[PDB]
Amino acid sequence: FRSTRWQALLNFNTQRRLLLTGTPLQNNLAELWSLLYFLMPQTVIDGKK
DNA sequence: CGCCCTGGAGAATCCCGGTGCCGAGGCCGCTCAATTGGTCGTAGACAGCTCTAGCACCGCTTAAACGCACGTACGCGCTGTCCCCCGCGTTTTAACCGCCAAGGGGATTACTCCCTAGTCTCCAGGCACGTGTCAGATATATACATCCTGTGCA
Repeated sequence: FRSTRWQALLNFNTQRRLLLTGTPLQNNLAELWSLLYFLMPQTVIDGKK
């Protein structure tokens, strides 16, 4: 989430997003919630609830 | 046989939109030195008076400025040479980010004493000034010292 290319790709003009990945990690919910953030920005910052 | 003038080509530039991005300025919260007045004592302008070097000048007395004539030699124009850095393509490194997060010491702000010096005061003495005296530079007697002249001679 703290990387620069994170916010670099967020402001582009698109009506849809498609993520192609092999597999994410099981634990470390921060990166899972991060991919969920970059999917669409409807998610709050609370992953610990 | 080889050079100015023309034409084709190429690319570097100018200028006009076109959309994302961020700090200039506005707005507010706040807050502290400017403002107003009074007090107080103090140097600056106004004469006052004085005194002293600048001013304008006159006339010897050399001394640089100048006009010119000659001249010769280096600044300059021209020419041949050659070599060194620019233009460009290919190689090689510096720096940014991603990972993966922690502290660290030094200027800042606030508080806190404490003691060196401003201010006032009086006592003393020391260097700017007047005068004594020798050093150096100056102008003049002087005892010979070198031509000139009577002058006597062989």
